Amino acid sequence: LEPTDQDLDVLLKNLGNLVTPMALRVAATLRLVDHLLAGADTLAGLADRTDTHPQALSRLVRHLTVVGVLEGGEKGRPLRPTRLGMLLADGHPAQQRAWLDLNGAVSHADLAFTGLLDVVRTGRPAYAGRYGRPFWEDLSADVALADSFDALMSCDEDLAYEAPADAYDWSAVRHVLDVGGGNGGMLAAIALRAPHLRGTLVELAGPAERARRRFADAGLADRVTVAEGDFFKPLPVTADVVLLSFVLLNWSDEDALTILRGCVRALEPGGRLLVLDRADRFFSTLLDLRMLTFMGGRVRTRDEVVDLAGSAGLALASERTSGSTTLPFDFSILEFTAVS
Ligand SMILES: Nc1ncnc2c1ncn2[C@@H]1O[C@H](C[C@@H](N)CC[C@H](N)C(=O)O)[C@@H](O)[C@H]1O
Repeated sequence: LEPTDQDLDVLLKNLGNLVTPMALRVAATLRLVDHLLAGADTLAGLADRTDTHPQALSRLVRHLTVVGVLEGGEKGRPLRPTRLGMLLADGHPAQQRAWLDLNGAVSHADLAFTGLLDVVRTGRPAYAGRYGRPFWEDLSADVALADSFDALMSCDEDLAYEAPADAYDWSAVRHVLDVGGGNGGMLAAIALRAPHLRGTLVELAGPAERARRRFADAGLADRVTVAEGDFFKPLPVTADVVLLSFVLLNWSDEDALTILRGCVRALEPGGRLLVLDRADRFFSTLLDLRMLTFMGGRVRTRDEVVDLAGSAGLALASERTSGSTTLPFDFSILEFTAVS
C-alpha cells in the first residue's frame, strides 16, 4: 500500500478541498448562474448585478471555471454555465442553488463544520459555538432560516403525513400531546381523521405561530390548541397519546432521554407514546455528520430507540414501518406504554 500520484490529486482536488465547496456556495448565494442566463456575460457586468468586488469576483470565477462550473471569458468569449453549472440555476428541480445558499439554514449550518474537531472531542454540536444559539432556537428567532430549512424537507409537502396517519387507529384517542410538533402536519392529519380528538402542540415561538395558522386553515382551531414551551421543561398538559414526530433524531442519546422522561411524565396511565421517525453509503453518513454537527442528533435504528425508551420507563407495545410515495424514506411508528 503506497499512495499513488492519482491518490494525491484526489485528496487535494476533492476529499480535503475546502476552498471549492465554499466557492460553490458563494456562487449560488450571489445567483451567479441565473445572472449569466439573463444576459449578463461581461465580468464587470456580473460584478455590478452582484455588488461584488470586480477583481475578487474575477478570481472566484477563474477557480469556478477550472472546476467545471463555468466556462468562457477567455481574456474574449462570453461567460456562461457548464452543463454541470446549470444545477445552480434557481429553477432546476434538484434545488442545489438553494441547498448551497448561505442565506439558507443548511449552508449557514454547514459553516459550523469548522468546529468539527470539538464535535468529535465532546460529541456536542458546533452550531451554538458559531452563531450564539442552538440550531432550533436560532431558526425559531429567524423566519428566513426556518422557511428555507423547511423548503428543502419532504415532510413540508402537502400530503407528507397521510401514510403514517393511516398507519394508526385514532378512533378511540381523546387527546394528543404533540411534543415539538413543528408546524402541525401530523396533528392536522390526525384531527382530520378523528373529528372528536383534542390536540395540544408544544413548540418554540417560531413554529408555534405557524402551527396556529395551519390549524385555523384546516378548521381545527376549536379543538387543537398551540402552546409555546421548552420540552426539556415539564410539559403543559397530560394526554392518552403523546407524539414525538421527527424529534428524537435531532438529539444525542442523553438529550433524547430527558425529552422522553418529560413525555412519560405527561403520559396519562393506560396511554401510548408514539415515536414517528426514521452513492448509497455516502449520503447517509453525510446526513449523519450534519445531524451531529448542527444539533447533536443521529438516526437511530429500531432497537436503539427501544432501549432509550425502556431506559425511561417504557416498554415496546408494537411497531410498524412502511413506504410512502411522497416520502423519500421509510417512516417508523414505535408504540410504547409505561412499564410501571
Ligand atoms: N428546546 C426545545 N423545546 C421545544 N421544542 C424544540 C426545542 N428544540 C427544538 N424544538 C422543536 O422541535 C422540532 C423538531 C423538527 N424536526 C420538527 C418535528 C415535527 N414534529 C415534525 O413533524 O416534523 C422543531 O420544529 C423545533 O421547533
